[PDB]
Amino acid sequence: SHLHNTWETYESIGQVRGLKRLDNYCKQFIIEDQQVRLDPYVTAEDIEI
DNA sequence: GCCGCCCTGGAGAATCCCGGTGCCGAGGCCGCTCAATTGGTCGTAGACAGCTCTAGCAACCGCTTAAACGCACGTACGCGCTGTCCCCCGCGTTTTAACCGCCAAGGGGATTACTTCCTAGTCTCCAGGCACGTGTCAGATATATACATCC
Repeated sequence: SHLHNTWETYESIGQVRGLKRLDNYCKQFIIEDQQVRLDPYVTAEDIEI
């Protein structure tokens, strides 16, 4: 019900359904966020949008 | 004497069934309407008969000879088993475009009716192209006869 949202960890999850969604979120968000943070070819407009 | 708790009865509301009435799919009925029917006439397609000549057919012959058949051997290939690895399938997740519903105007094309004229059918006459047969002629082929030569 979006009120029982839990702050979890990979070892705290174990093996449940939807772990591929967690892997996809981790890969996309973390990899692309640190890519746009660490790239020197990033303007101020891109980082603020 | 006063106050709180457990047991049981009749009235108010929800649901199933039936009857009256309105709406969707299909069939009977009516009206147009054009194509099938009927009746008559005539030309000709085809049936029938007749004669001639050639191919086929049943059953036999005889001869030749090459193909078919039988047999032995051998070995190459079909097939079965095993390994392996790789690639396709199943599944979960994310994207994306098919699908449906919308403009906005305009052209293409299917009908209905009408006009016109060019071109193809039809008829008559004629002539030349096609089919068949034959005389003749030049190229190809085989041998007759004369000259140089080896033993």
